Amino acid sequence: STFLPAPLQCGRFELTFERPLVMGILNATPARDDALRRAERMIAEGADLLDIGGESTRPGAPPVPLDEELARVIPLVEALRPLNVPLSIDTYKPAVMRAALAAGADLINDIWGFRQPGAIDAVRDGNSGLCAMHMLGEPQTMQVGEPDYGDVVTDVRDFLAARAQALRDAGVAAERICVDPGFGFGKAVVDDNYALLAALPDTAPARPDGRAYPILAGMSRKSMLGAVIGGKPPLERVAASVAAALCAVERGAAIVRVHDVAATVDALSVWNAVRAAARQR
Amino acid sequence: TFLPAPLQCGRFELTFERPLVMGILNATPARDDALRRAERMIAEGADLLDIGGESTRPGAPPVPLDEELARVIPLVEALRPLNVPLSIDTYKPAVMRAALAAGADLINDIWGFRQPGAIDAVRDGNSGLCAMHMLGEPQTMQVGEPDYGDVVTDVRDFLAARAQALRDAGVAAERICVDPGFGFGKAVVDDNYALLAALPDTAPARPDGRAYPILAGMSRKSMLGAVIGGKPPLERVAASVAAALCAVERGAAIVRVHDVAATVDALSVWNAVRAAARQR
Ligand SMILES: Nc1nc2c(c(=O)[nH]1)N=C(CNc1ccc(C(=O)O)cc1)CN2
Ligand SMILES: Nc1nc2c(c(=O)[nH]1)N=C(CNc1ccc(C(=O)O)cc1)CN2
Ligand SMILES: [Cl-]
Ligand SMILES: [Cl-]
Repeated sequence: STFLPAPLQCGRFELTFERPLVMGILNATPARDDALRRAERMIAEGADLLDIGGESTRPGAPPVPLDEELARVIPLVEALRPLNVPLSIDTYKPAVMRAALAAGADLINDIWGFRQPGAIDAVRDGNSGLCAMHMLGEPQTMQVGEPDYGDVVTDVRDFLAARAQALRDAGVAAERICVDPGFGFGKAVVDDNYALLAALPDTAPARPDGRAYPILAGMSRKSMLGAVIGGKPPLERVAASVAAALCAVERGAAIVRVHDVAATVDALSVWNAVRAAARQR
Repeated sequence: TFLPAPLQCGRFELTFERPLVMGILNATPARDDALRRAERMIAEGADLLDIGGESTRPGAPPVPLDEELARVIPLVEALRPLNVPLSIDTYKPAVMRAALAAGADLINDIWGFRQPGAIDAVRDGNSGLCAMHMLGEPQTMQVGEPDYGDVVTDVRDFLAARAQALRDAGVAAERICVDPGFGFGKAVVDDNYALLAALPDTAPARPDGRAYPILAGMSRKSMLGAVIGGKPPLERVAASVAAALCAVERGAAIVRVHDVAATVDALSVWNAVRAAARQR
Protein backbone atom coordinates (compact mmCIF):
# COMPACT_ATOMS: atom_id res chain seq x y z
CA SER A 1 0.00 0.00 0.00
CA THR A 2 -0.20 2.08 -2.10
CA PHE A 3 1.67 -0.65 -3.92
CA LEU A 4 1.98 -1.01 -7.70
CA PRO A 5 2.83 -4.53 -9.00
CA ALA A 6 5.53 -4.61 -11.66
CA PRO A 7 4.33 -4.92 -15.28
CA LEU A 8 3.90 -8.19 -17.14
CA GLN A 9 4.74 -8.73 -20.81
CA CYS A 10 1.90 -11.06 -21.81
CA GLY A 11 2.11 -12.12 -25.43
CA ARG A 12 -0.02 -9.68 -27.44
CA PHE A 13 -0.55 -7.57 -24.32
CA GLU A 14 1.55 -5.40 -22.04
CA LEU A 15 -0.20 -5.76 -18.68
CA THR A 16 0.16 -2.98 -16.10
CA PHE A 17 -1.39 -3.13 -12.64
CA GLU A 18 -2.91 0.28 -11.82
CA ARG A 19 -5.66 -2.06 -10.66
CA PRO A 20 -5.40 -5.80 -10.05
CA LEU A 21 -6.62 -7.96 -12.88
CA VAL A 22 -9.17 -10.75 -12.78
CA MET A 23 -8.33 -14.07 -14.54
CA GLY A 24 -11.50 -16.12 -15.11
CA ILE A 25 -11.11 -19.89 -14.92
CA LEU A 26 -12.32 -21.59 -18.10
CA ASN A 27 -12.24 -25.31 -17.41
CA ALA A 28 -12.53 -27.01 -20.82
CA THR A 29 -13.61 -30.28 -19.20
CA PRO A 30 -17.13 -31.88 -19.34
CA ALA A 31 -18.17 -29.30 -24.84
CA ARG A 32 -16.40 -26.59 -26.89
CA ASP A 33 -19.38 -24.30 -27.56
CA ASP A 34 -20.26 -24.66 -23.88
CA ALA A 35 -16.78 -23.29 -23.01
CA LEU A 36 -17.02 -20.44 -25.58
CA ARG A 37 -20.33 -19.22 -24.11
CA ARG A 38 -18.63 -19.39 -20.70
CA ALA A 39 -15.76 -17.23 -21.96
CA GLU A 40 -18.09 -14.62 -23.50
CA ARG A 41 -20.08 -14.47 -20.24
CA MET A 42 -16.86 -14.07 -18.18
CA ILE A 43 -15.65 -11.22 -20.41
CA ALA A 44 -19.09 -9.58 -20.06
CA GLU A 45 -18.74 -9.95 -16.26
CA GLY A 46 -15.39 -8.10 -16.36
CA ALA A 47 -12.73 -10.82 -16.75
CA ASP A 48 -9.40 -9.29 -17.82
CA LEU A 49 -7.79 -12.67 -18.69
CA LEU A 50 -9.08 -16.17 -19.40
CA ASP A 51 -7.31 -19.30 -18.14
CA ILE A 52 -7.91 -22.26 -20.44
CA GLY A 53 -7.23 -25.70 -18.96
CA GLY A 54 -7.90 -29.05 -20.65
CA GLU A 55 -6.92 -31.04 -17.54
CA SER A 56 -7.58 -31.26 -13.85
CA THR A 57 -4.26 -29.60 -12.84
CA ARG A 58 -4.99 -30.17 -9.12
CA PRO A 59 -3.66 -32.66 -6.54
CA GLY A 60 -5.09 -36.20 -6.82
CA ALA A 61 -6.76 -35.68 -10.23
CA PRO A 62 -6.50 -38.15 -13.16
CA PRO A 63 -3.79 -37.06 -15.70
CA VAL A 64 -5.22 -36.40 -19.19
CA PRO A 65 -3.61 -37.97 -22.36
CA LEU A 66 -1.78 -35.59 -24.72
CA ASP A 67 -4.02 -35.90 -27.81
CA GLU A 68 -7.16 -35.16 -25.79
CA GLU A 69 -5.60 -32.19 -23.92
CA LEU A 70 -4.54 -30.76 -27.30
CA ALA A 71 -8.03 -31.29 -28.79
CA ARG A 72 -9.66 -29.36 -25.91
CA VAL A 73 -7.22 -26.48 -25.60
CA ILE A 74 -6.10 -25.57 -29.13
CA PRO A 75 -9.54 -24.97 -30.69
CA LEU A 76 -10.55 -22.73 -27.73
CA VAL A 77 -7.33 -20.71 -28.23
CA GLU A 78 -8.15 -20.36 -31.94
CA ALA A 79 -11.81 -19.40 -31.30
CA LEU A 80 -11.00 -16.98 -28.46
CA ARG A 81 -8.02 -15.14 -30.07
CA PRO A 82 -10.25 -12.72 -32.00
CA LEU A 83 -11.74 -11.44 -28.69
CA ASN A 84 -8.47 -9.59 -27.89
CA VAL A 85 -8.34 -10.69 -24.24
CA PRO A 86 -5.28 -12.33 -22.71
CA LEU A 87 -5.43 -16.11 -23.12
CA SER A 88 -3.62 -18.03 -20.39
CA ILE A 89 -2.98 -21.76 -20.73
CA ASP A 90 -3.14 -23.94 -17.59
CA THR A 91 -0.65 -26.64 -18.50
CA TYR A 92 2.61 -28.22 -17.41
CA LYS A 93 3.05 -30.30 -20.60
CA PRO A 94 5.73 -28.88 -22.92
CA ALA A 95 3.91 -30.21 -26.03
CA VAL A 96 0.78 -28.33 -25.00
CA MET A 97 2.89 -25.24 -24.35
CA ARG A 98 4.42 -25.43 -27.84
CA ALA A 99 1.08 -26.05 -29.62
CA ALA A 100 -0.75 -23.39 -27.58
CA LEU A 101 1.93 -20.75 -28.19
CA ALA A 102 1.89 -21.63 -31.93
CA ALA A 103 -1.88 -21.20 -31.84
CA GLY A 104 -1.30 -17.72 -30.35
CA ALA A 105 -1.79 -18.03 -26.59
CA ASP A 106 -0.52 -15.10 -24.53
CA LEU A 107 0.50 -16.68 -21.20
CA ILE A 108 1.66 -20.11 -19.98
CA ASN A 109 0.51 -20.88 -16.49
CA ASP A 110 2.53 -23.84 -15.12
CA ILE A 111 1.86 -25.62 -11.84
CA TRP A 112 5.27 -27.31 -12.21
CA GLY A 113 7.16 -24.00 -12.54
CA PHE A 114 8.67 -25.02 -15.89
CA ARG A 115 10.36 -28.01 -14.34
CA GLN A 116 8.95 -30.66 -16.70
CA PRO A 117 11.62 -31.83 -19.12
CA GLY A 118 11.59 -29.49 -22.13
CA ALA A 119 9.20 -26.84 -20.73
CA ILE A 120 11.81 -24.05 -20.69
CA ASP A 121 12.73 -24.79 -24.34
CA ALA A 122 9.03 -24.65 -25.23
CA VAL A 123 8.59 -21.10 -23.82
CA ARG A 124 11.99 -19.38 -24.13
CA ASP A 125 11.20 -17.77 -27.52
CA GLY A 126 8.72 -14.96 -28.06
CA ASN A 127 6.79 -12.72 -25.74
CA SER A 128 4.30 -14.87 -23.85
CA GLY A 129 3.72 -14.23 -20.18
CA LEU A 130 4.83 -17.07 -17.94
CA CYS A 131 3.51 -17.89 -14.49
CA ALA A 132 5.86 -20.07 -12.46
CA MET A 133 3.91 -21.58 -9.57
CA HIS A 134 5.25 -23.25 -6.44
CA MET A 135 4.20 -26.84 -5.85
CA LEU A 136 5.96 -29.20 -3.49
CA GLY A 137 6.68 -32.44 -5.38
CA GLU A 138 9.02 -34.37 -7.66
CA PRO A 139 8.22 -33.51 -11.34
CA GLN A 140 8.90 -37.02 -12.67
CA THR A 141 6.22 -38.50 -10.40
CA MET A 142 3.58 -35.93 -11.54
CA GLN A 143 2.41 -36.02 -7.90
CA VAL A 144 2.16 -33.35 -5.22
CA GLY A 145 4.21 -34.24 -2.11
CA GLU A 146 3.58 -33.83 1.62
CA PRO A 147 4.02 -30.40 3.24
CA ASP A 148 7.53 -29.86 4.56
CA TYR A 149 9.08 -26.42 5.22
CA GLY A 150 11.30 -24.34 7.50
CA ASP A 151 9.55 -21.05 6.88
CA VAL A 152 7.09 -21.79 4.10
CA VAL A 153 7.16 -18.13 2.95
CA THR A 154 10.95 -18.12 2.64
CA ASP A 155 11.03 -21.58 0.99
CA VAL A 156 8.36 -20.57 -1.53
CA ARG A 157 10.22 -17.31 -2.33
CA ASP A 158 13.59 -19.06 -2.83
CA PHE A 159 12.07 -21.70 -5.12
CA LEU A 160 10.40 -19.03 -7.23
CA ALA A 161 13.71 -17.12 -7.32
CA ALA A 162 15.43 -20.21 -8.71
CA ARG A 163 12.68 -20.79 -11.30
CA ALA A 164 12.90 -17.17 -12.54
CA GLN A 165 16.66 -17.50 -12.76
CA ALA A 166 16.34 -20.74 -14.75
CA LEU A 167 13.98 -19.03 -17.20
CA ARG A 168 16.31 -16.00 -17.45
CA ASP A 169 19.40 -18.21 -18.00
CA ALA A 170 17.63 -19.58 -21.09
CA GLY A 171 17.04 -16.02 -22.44
CA VAL A 172 13.57 -15.18 -21.05
CA ALA A 173 13.21 -11.46 -20.25
CA ALA A 174 12.32 -10.85 -16.58
CA GLU A 175 9.29 -8.77 -17.58
CA ARG A 176 7.54 -11.86 -19.09
CA ILE A 177 7.57 -13.63 -15.71
CA CYS A 178 5.06 -13.64 -12.89
CA VAL A 179 5.03 -15.94 -9.87
CA ASP A 180 2.42 -17.76 -7.81
CA PRO A 181 2.83 -19.31 -4.32
CA GLY A 182 0.58 -22.21 -5.28
CA PHE A 183 -2.16 -22.20 -2.74
CA GLY A 184 -3.31 -25.76 -1.97
CA PHE A 185 -0.27 -27.44 -3.62
CA GLY A 186 1.69 -29.36 -0.96
CA LYS A 187 0.69 -27.01 1.88
CA ALA A 188 -0.90 -27.64 5.27
CA VAL A 189 -4.54 -26.78 4.43
CA VAL A 190 -4.83 -23.96 6.93
CA ASP A 191 -1.43 -23.16 8.53
CA ASP A 192 0.77 -23.01 5.37
CA ASN A 193 -1.81 -21.55 3.00
CA TYR A 194 -2.82 -18.74 5.39
CA ALA A 195 0.83 -18.01 6.26
CA LEU A 196 1.40 -17.48 2.55
CA LEU A 197 -1.72 -15.32 2.20
CA ALA A 198 -0.92 -13.13 5.27
CA ALA A 199 2.67 -12.68 4.03
CA LEU A 200 1.90 -12.64 0.28
CA PRO A 201 4.23 -9.78 -0.75
CA ASP A 202 7.20 -11.66 0.73
CA THR A 203 6.55 -14.77 -1.43
CA ALA A 204 7.79 -12.88 -4.54
CA PRO A 205 11.47 -12.62 -5.36
CA ALA A 206 12.99 -9.51 -6.98
CA ARG A 207 13.53 -8.85 -10.69
CA PRO A 208 16.93 -7.33 -11.67
CA ASP A 209 15.46 -3.80 -11.55
CA GLY A 210 14.70 -4.41 -7.83
CA ARG A 211 10.94 -4.69 -8.31
CA ALA A 212 9.32 -7.86 -7.05
CA TYR A 213 7.99 -10.26 -9.70
CA PRO A 214 4.23 -9.62 -9.96
CA ILE A 215 2.07 -12.19 -8.14
CA LEU A 216 -0.76 -14.32 -9.46
CA ALA A 217 -2.85 -15.82 -6.64
CA GLY A 218 -5.42 -18.57 -7.03
CA MET A 219 -7.56 -19.55 -4.02
CA SER A 220 -10.99 -19.79 -5.64
CA ARG A 221 -13.22 -22.51 -4.12
CA LYS A 222 -10.19 -24.21 -2.58
CA SER A 223 -9.92 -26.44 0.50
CA MET A 224 -8.22 -23.69 2.51
CA LEU A 225 -11.58 -21.88 2.32
CA GLY A 226 -13.81 -24.90 3.07
CA ALA A 227 -11.66 -25.66 6.10
CA VAL A 228 -12.51 -22.31 7.76
CA ILE A 229 -16.24 -22.21 6.93
CA GLY A 230 -17.34 -25.46 8.51
CA GLY A 231 -16.44 -27.72 5.59
CA LYS A 232 -18.90 -26.48 2.96
CA PRO A 233 -18.38 -27.92 -0.53
CA PRO A 234 -16.79 -26.04 -3.51
CA LEU A 235 -20.01 -24.51 -4.86
CA GLU A 236 -20.78 -23.01 -1.43
CA ARG A 237 -17.43 -21.16 -1.17
CA VAL A 238 -18.15 -18.06 -3.27
CA ALA A 239 -18.16 -15.48 -0.44
CA ALA A 240 -15.06 -17.04 1.09
CA SER A 241 -13.38 -16.93 -2.37
CA VAL A 242 -14.23 -13.25 -2.77
CA ALA A 243 -12.77 -12.62 0.74
CA ALA A 244 -9.55 -14.42 -0.22
CA ALA A 245 -9.18 -12.53 -3.53
CA LEU A 246 -9.63 -9.21 -1.69
CA CYS A 247 -7.05 -10.19 0.90
CA ALA A 248 -4.63 -11.09 -1.89
CA VAL A 249 -5.08 -7.72 -3.64
CA GLU A 250 -4.81 -5.93 -0.29
CA ARG A 251 -1.48 -7.77 0.06
CA GLY A 252 -0.23 -6.70 -3.41
CA ALA A 253 -1.44 -9.48 -5.82
CA ALA A 254 -1.32 -8.38 -9.47
CA ILE A 255 -3.76 -11.05 -10.71
CA VAL A 256 -6.43 -13.11 -8.99
CA ARG A 257 -7.57 -16.36 -10.62
CA VAL A 258 -11.24 -17.02 -9.96
CA HIS A 259 -14.34 -18.98 -10.87
CA ASP A 260 -16.78 -16.28 -9.78
CA VAL A 261 -15.92 -13.38 -12.04
CA ALA A 262 -18.86 -10.96 -11.51
CA ALA A 263 -18.62 -11.30 -7.74
CA THR A 264 -14.86 -10.77 -7.74
CA VAL A 265 -15.11 -7.78 -10.05
CA ASP A 266 -17.86 -6.16 -7.93
CA ALA A 267 -15.73 -6.73 -4.80
CA LEU A 268 -12.73 -5.19 -6.53
CA SER A 269 -14.81 -2.15 -7.59
CA VAL A 270 -15.51 -1.49 -3.91
CA TRP A 271 -11.83 -2.08 -3.03
CA ASN A 272 -10.69 0.41 -5.71
CA ALA A 273 -13.18 3.05 -4.54
CA VAL A 274 -11.82 2.77 -0.97
CA ARG A 275 -8.25 3.03 -2.29
CA ALA A 276 -9.20 6.04 -4.45
CA ALA A 277 -10.67 7.76 -1.37
CA ALA A 278 -7.62 6.87 0.77
CA ARG A 279 -5.30 8.44 -1.86
CA GLN A 280 -7.01 11.81 -1.25
CA ARG A 281 -5.94 11.65 2.44
CA THR B 1 -3.67 -5.83 15.79
CA PHE B 2 -6.57 -3.52 16.64
CA LEU B 3 -8.96 -4.55 19.42
CA PRO B 4 -12.14 -2.45 19.57
CA ALA B 5 -13.17 -1.30 23.05
CA PRO B 6 -15.82 -3.50 24.77
CA LEU B 7 -19.55 -2.77 24.59
CA GLN B 8 -21.88 -3.12 27.53
CA CYS B 9 -24.98 -4.37 25.74
CA GLY B 10 -27.96 -5.06 28.00
CA ARG B 11 -27.74 -8.70 29.12
CA PHE B 12 -24.45 -9.08 27.27
CA GLU B 13 -20.91 -7.80 27.69
CA LEU B 14 -19.60 -7.71 24.14
CA THR B 15 -15.90 -7.96 23.54
CA PHE B 16 -14.33 -7.75 20.12
CA GLU B 17 -11.59 -10.36 19.86
CA ARG B 18 -13.36 -10.85 16.53
CA PRO B 19 -15.78 -8.51 14.78
CA LEU B 20 -19.44 -9.33 15.29
CA VAL B 21 -22.12 -9.67 12.62
CA MET B 22 -25.47 -7.92 13.18
CA GLY B 23 -28.18 -9.48 11.01
CA ILE B 24 -30.83 -7.11 9.70
CA LEU B 25 -34.33 -8.24 10.66
CA ASN B 26 -36.70 -6.08 8.65
CA ALA B 27 -40.04 -6.60 10.43
CA THR B 28 -42.10 -4.64 7.82
CA PRO B 29 -44.98 -6.51 6.07
CA ALA B 30 -45.49 -11.40 9.11
CA ARG B 31 -44.77 -11.51 12.89
CA ASP B 32 -43.69 -15.15 12.43
CA ASP B 33 -41.95 -14.97 9.08
CA ALA B 34 -39.68 -12.61 11.08
CA LEU B 35 -39.05 -15.32 13.69
CA ARG B 36 -37.93 -18.00 11.19
CA ARG B 37 -35.69 -15.40 9.51
CA ALA B 38 -34.12 -14.68 12.92
CA GLU B 39 -33.53 -18.41 13.56
CA ARG B 40 -31.93 -18.77 10.12
CA MET B 41 -29.61 -15.77 10.64
CA ILE B 42 -28.53 -17.15 14.04
CA ALA B 43 -27.87 -20.53 12.35
CA GLU B 44 -25.86 -18.69 9.70
CA GLY B 45 -23.70 -17.13 12.45
CA ALA B 46 -25.36 -13.79 13.37
CA ASP B 47 -24.06 -12.43 16.68
CA LEU B 48 -26.79 -9.76 17.02
CA LEU B 49 -30.16 -9.17 15.40
CA ASP B 50 -31.40 -5.68 14.54
CA ILE B 51 -35.15 -5.48 14.68
CA GLY B 52 -36.61 -2.68 12.55
CA GLY B 53 -40.34 -1.89 12.24
CA GLU B 54 -39.92 1.17 9.97
CA SER B 55 -37.79 2.36 7.07
CA THR B 56 -35.07 4.26 8.98
CA ARG B 57 -33.50 5.56 5.75
CA PRO B 58 -33.39 8.84 3.76
CA GLY B 59 -36.60 9.63 1.83
CA ALA B 60 -38.50 6.78 3.52
CA PRO B 61 -42.07 7.48 4.67
CA PRO B 62 -42.62 7.14 8.46
CA VAL B 63 -44.58 4.43 10.30
CA PRO B 64 -47.13 5.48 12.98
CA LEU B 65 -46.19 4.73 16.60
CA ASP B 66 -48.80 2.06 17.36
CA GLU B 67 -47.91 0.11 14.19
CA GLU B 68 -44.17 0.17 14.93
CA LEU B 69 -44.89 -1.06 18.48
CA ALA B 70 -47.13 -3.86 17.11
CA ARG B 71 -44.24 -5.08 14.88
CA VAL B 72 -41.30 -4.67 17.27
CA ILE B 73 -42.50 -5.55 20.78
CA PRO B 74 -43.80 -9.09 20.03
CA LEU B 75 -40.54 -9.80 18.22
CA VAL B 76 -38.49 -8.65 21.23
CA GLU B 77 -40.63 -10.86 23.49
CA ALA B 78 -40.42 -13.86 21.07
CA LEU B 79 -36.64 -13.54 20.43
CA ARG B 80 -35.37 -12.95 24.00
CA PRO B 81 -35.26 -16.66 24.88
CA LEU B 82 -32.75 -17.23 22.08
CA ASN B 83 -30.16 -15.36 24.20
CA VAL B 84 -28.64 -13.33 21.36
CA PRO B 85 -28.26 -9.55 21.54
CA LEU B 86 -31.41 -7.79 20.30
CA SER B 87 -30.87 -4.36 18.80
CA ILE B 88 -33.78 -2.04 18.02
CA ASP B 89 -33.53 0.20 14.92
CA THR B 90 -35.57 3.15 16.05
CA TYR B 91 -35.28 6.90 16.59
CA LYS B 92 -38.63 7.18 18.42
CA PRO B 93 -38.31 7.61 22.22
CA ALA B 94 -41.65 5.81 22.80
CA VAL B 95 -40.38 2.76 20.89
CA MET B 96 -37.08 2.96 22.80
CA ARG B 97 -38.97 3.00 26.13
CA ALA B 98 -41.27 0.16 25.19
CA ALA B 99 -38.50 -2.01 23.69
CA LEU B 100 -36.21 -1.64 26.71
CA ALA B 101 -39.14 -2.53 29.03
CA ALA B 102 -39.74 -5.63 26.85
CA GLY B 103 -36.04 -6.49 27.32
CA ALA B 104 -34.15 -5.29 24.23
CA ASP B 105 -30.37 -5.21 24.61
CA LEU B 106 -29.35 -2.32 22.34
CA ILE B 107 -30.94 0.83 20.92
CA ASN B 108 -29.74 1.70 17.44
CA ASP B 109 -30.69 5.30 16.61
CA ILE B 110 -30.19 6.93 13.23
CA TRP B 111 -30.88 10.33 14.89
CA GLY B 112 -28.08 9.94 17.46
CA PHE B 113 -30.46 10.31 20.41
CA ARG B 114 -31.46 13.78 19.24
CA GLN B 115 -35.24 13.26 19.11
CA PRO B 116 -36.79 14.95 22.13
CA GLY B 117 -37.04 12.45 24.99
CA ALA B 118 -34.57 9.87 23.56
CA ILE B 119 -31.80 10.37 26.08
CA ASP B 120 -34.35 10.29 28.90
CA ALA B 121 -35.80 7.00 27.55
CA VAL B 122 -32.35 5.24 27.43
CA ARG B 123 -30.63 6.85 30.50
CA ASP B 124 -31.37 4.06 32.90
CA GLY B 125 -30.12 0.48 32.89
CA ASN B 126 -27.42 -1.31 30.90
CA SER B 127 -28.59 -1.29 27.25
CA GLY B 128 -26.03 -0.73 24.51
CA LEU B 129 -26.56 2.48 22.57
CA CYS B 130 -25.53 3.10 18.97
CA ALA B 131 -25.31 6.81 18.16
CA MET B 132 -25.24 7.18 14.39
CA HIS B 133 -24.29 10.24 12.34
CA MET B 134 -26.89 11.58 9.93
CA LEU B 135 -26.73 15.09 8.49
CA GLY B 136 -30.21 16.52 8.82
CA GLU B 137 -32.91 18.30 10.81
CA PRO B 138 -34.29 16.19 13.70
CA GLN B 139 -37.48 18.23 14.05
CA THR B 140 -38.79 17.37 10.57
CA MET B 141 -36.80 14.11 10.29
CA GLN B 142 -35.44 15.27 6.93
CA VAL B 143 -32.02 14.20 5.71
CA GLY B 144 -29.87 17.16 4.63
CA GLU B 145 -27.85 17.79 1.49
CA PRO B 146 -24.20 16.79 1.95
CA ASP B 147 -22.21 19.64 3.49
CA TYR B 148 -18.84 19.08 5.26
CA GLY B 149 -15.35 20.53 5.62
CA ASP B 150 -13.53 17.26 6.24
CA VAL B 151 -16.40 14.79 6.54
CA VAL B 152 -14.27 12.45 8.69
CA THR B 153 -13.60 15.20 11.26
CA ASP B 154 -17.19 16.50 11.15
CA VAL B 155 -18.58 12.99 11.77
CA ARG B 156 -16.16 12.35 14.67
CA ASP B 157 -16.91 15.75 16.27
CA PHE B 158 -20.66 15.09 16.02
CA LEU B 159 -20.28 11.63 17.57
CA ALA B 160 -18.14 13.11 20.34
CA ALA B 161 -20.97 15.56 21.16
CA ARG B 162 -23.59 12.79 21.16
CA ALA B 163 -21.44 10.57 23.41
CA GLN B 164 -20.96 13.58 25.72
CA ALA B 165 -24.73 14.28 25.83
CA LEU B 166 -25.41 10.67 26.81
CA ARG B 167 -22.69 10.78 29.47
CA ASP B 168 -24.03 14.11 30.83
CA ALA B 169 -27.29 12.22 31.49
CA GLY B 170 -25.53 9.42 33.44
CA VAL B 171 -24.88 6.87 30.64
CA ALA B 172 -21.66 4.90 31.20
CA ALA B 173 -19.22 5.33 28.28
CA GLU B 174 -18.95 1.53 28.07
CA ARG B 175 -22.61 1.32 26.86
CA ILE B 176 -21.98 3.53 23.80
CA CYS B 177 -20.95 2.61 20.29
CA VAL B 178 -20.81 4.94 17.30
CA ASP B 179 -21.59 4.71 13.61
CA PRO B 180 -20.62 7.16 10.82
CA GLY B 181 -23.98 6.51 9.08
CA PHE B 182 -23.06 5.44 5.59
CA GLY B 183 -25.58 6.84 3.10
CA PHE B 184 -27.22 9.37 5.47
CA GLY B 185 -26.51 12.91 4.22
CA LYS B 186 -23.31 11.91 2.42
CA ALA B 187 -22.15 12.32 -1.18
CA VAL B 188 -22.85 8.85 -2.53
CA VAL B 189 -19.22 8.06 -3.35
CA ASP B 190 -17.00 11.00 -2.21
CA ASP B 191 -18.17 11.09 1.42
CA ASN B 192 -19.06 7.43 2.01
CA TYR B 193 -15.74 6.12 0.71
CA ALA B 194 -13.76 8.77 2.61
CA LEU B 195 -15.42 7.54 5.81
CA LEU B 196 -14.77 3.85 5.00
CA ALA B 197 -11.11 4.52 4.07
CA ALA B 198 -10.59 6.55 7.28
CA LEU B 199 -13.03 4.54 9.44
CA PRO B 200 -10.96 4.33 12.69
CA ASP B 201 -10.64 8.13 12.68
CA THR B 202 -14.45 8.55 12.69
CA ALA B 203 -14.71 7.34 16.32
CA PRO B 204 -14.04 9.74 19.15
CA ALA B 205 -12.26 8.74 22.37
CA ARG B 206 -13.82 7.34 25.53
CA PRO B 207 -12.58 8.69 28.89
CA ASP B 208 -10.14 5.74 29.28
CA GLY B 209 -8.50 6.81 25.99
CA ARG B 210 -9.83 3.96 23.83
CA ALA B 211 -11.99 4.91 20.83
CA TYR B 212 -15.72 4.17 21.10
CA PRO B 213 -16.35 0.90 19.22
CA ILE B 214 -17.67 1.29 15.68
CA LEU B 215 -20.78 -0.18 14.11
CA ALA B 216 -20.81 0.12 10.30
CA GLY B 217 -23.75 -0.57 7.97
CA MET B 218 -23.18 -0.60 4.20
CA SER B 219 -25.16 -3.67 3.17
CA ARG B 220 -26.80 -3.29 -0.26
CA LYS B 221 -26.57 0.52 -0.12
CA SER B 222 -26.29 3.07 -2.93
CA MET B 223 -22.60 3.65 -2.31
CA LEU B 224 -22.13 0.06 -3.55
CA GLY B 225 -24.48 0.30 -6.53
CA ALA B 226 -22.67 3.47 -7.58
CA VAL B 227 -19.33 1.66 -8.11
CA ILE B 228 -20.63 -1.56 -9.71
CA GLY B 229 -22.45 0.02 -12.68
CA GLY B 230 -25.77 0.84 -10.93
CA LYS B 231 -26.94 -2.72 -10.17
CA PRO B 232 -30.05 -2.87 -7.91
CA PRO B 233 -30.06 -3.83 -4.15
CA LEU B 234 -30.48 -7.61 -4.50
CA GLU B 235 -27.46 -7.72 -6.86
CA ARG B 236 -25.05 -6.01 -4.45
CA VAL B 237 -24.18 -9.03 -2.27
CA ALA B 238 -20.53 -9.42 -3.38
CA ALA B 239 -20.01 -5.65 -3.07
CA SER B 240 -21.60 -5.73 0.40
CA VAL B 241 -19.20 -8.47 1.52
CA ALA B 242 -16.25 -6.40 0.24
CA ALA B 243 -17.45 -3.34 2.15
CA ALA B 244 -17.88 -5.34 5.40
CA LEU B 245 -14.39 -6.82 5.04
CA CYS B 246 -12.96 -3.35 4.44
CA ALA B 247 -14.78 -2.09 7.53
CA VAL B 248 -13.38 -4.85 9.79
CA GLU B 249 -9.90 -4.38 8.26
CA ARG B 250 -10.28 -0.73 9.31
CA GLY B 251 -11.23 -1.66 12.91
CA ALA B 252 -15.04 -1.92 12.91
CA ALA B 253 -16.46 -3.81 15.92
CA ILE B 254 -19.83 -4.72 14.36
CA VAL B 255 -20.98 -4.93 10.74
CA ARG B 256 -24.68 -4.68 10.01
CA VAL B 257 -25.71 -6.89 7.09
CA HIS B 258 -28.56 -8.52 5.18
CA ASP B 259 -26.45 -11.42 3.92
CA VAL B 260 -25.41 -13.15 7.09
CA ALA B 261 -23.95 -16.47 5.80
CA ALA B 262 -21.90 -14.71 3.10
CA THR B 263 -20.52 -12.12 5.57
CA VAL B 264 -19.70 -14.76 8.22
CA ASP B 265 -17.83 -16.87 5.64
CA ALA B 266 -15.84 -13.81 4.50
CA LEU B 267 -15.00 -12.98 8.11
CA SER B 268 -13.91 -16.61 8.74
CA VAL B 269 -11.34 -16.15 5.96
CA TRP B 270 -10.35 -12.74 7.35
CA ASN B 271 -9.91 -14.28 10.86
CA ALA B 272 -7.74 -17.09 9.49
CA VAL B 273 -5.50 -14.56 7.74
CA ARG B 274 -5.16 -12.50 10.91
CA ALA B 275 -4.38 -15.63 12.95
CA ALA B 276 -1.62 -16.53 10.51
CA ALA B 277 -0.30 -12.92 10.59
CA ARG B 278 -0.12 -13.13 14.40
CA GLN B 279 2.25 -16.13 14.17
CA ARG B 280 4.78 -14.07 12.16
N1 LIG C 1 -1.11 -20.40 -11.57
C1 LIG C 1 -2.01 -21.18 -10.96
N2 LIG C 1 -2.59 -22.19 -11.64
C2 LIG C 1 -3.48 -23.01 -11.04
C3 LIG C 1 -3.86 -22.86 -9.68
C4 LIG C 1 -3.28 -21.81 -8.95
O1 LIG C 1 -3.54 -21.62 -7.76
N3 LIG C 1 -2.37 -20.96 -9.60
N4 LIG C 1 -4.78 -23.68 -9.12
C5 LIG C 1 -5.30 -24.72 -9.82
C6 LIG C 1 -6.38 -25.58 -9.22
N5 LIG C 1 -5.78 -26.62 -8.38
C7 LIG C 1 -6.25 -26.80 -7.15
C8 LIG C 1 -5.39 -26.87 -6.06
C9 LIG C 1 -5.91 -27.05 -4.79
C10 LIG C 1 -7.29 -27.16 -4.61
C11 LIG C 1 -7.86 -27.32 -3.20
O2 LIG C 1 -7.08 -27.10 -2.27
O3 LIG C 1 -9.08 -27.53 -3.05
C12 LIG C 1 -8.15 -27.07 -5.70
C13 LIG C 1 -7.63 -26.89 -6.98
C14 LIG C 1 -4.82 -25.10 -11.22
N6 LIG C 1 -4.02 -24.03 -11.82
N1 LIG D 1 -26.69 2.03 13.09
C1 LIG D 1 -27.16 1.95 11.83
N2 LIG D 1 -28.47 1.77 11.63
C2 LIG D 1 -28.99 1.72 10.39
C3 LIG D 1 -28.20 1.84 9.25
C4 LIG D 1 -26.82 2.01 9.42
O1 LIG D 1 -26.07 2.13 8.44
N3 LIG D 1 -26.29 2.05 10.73
N4 LIG D 1 -28.75 1.75 8.02
C5 LIG D 1 -30.08 1.75 7.84
C6 LIG D 1 -30.64 1.59 6.44
N5 LIG D 1 -30.76 2.89 5.80
C7 LIG D 1 -30.25 3.11 4.59
C8 LIG D 1 -29.45 4.23 4.36
C9 LIG D 1 -28.92 4.44 3.11
C10 LIG D 1 -29.20 3.54 2.08
C11 LIG D 1 -28.60 3.77 0.68
O2 LIG D 1 -27.69 4.60 0.59
O3 LIG D 1 -28.99 3.06 -0.26
C12 LIG D 1 -30.00 2.42 2.31
C13 LIG D 1 -30.53 2.20 3.57
C14 LIG D 1 -31.06 1.88 9.02
N6 LIG D 1 -30.36 1.54 10.27
CL1 LIG E 1 -3.56 -26.75 8.95
CL1 LIG F 1 -19.90 11.27 -5.00
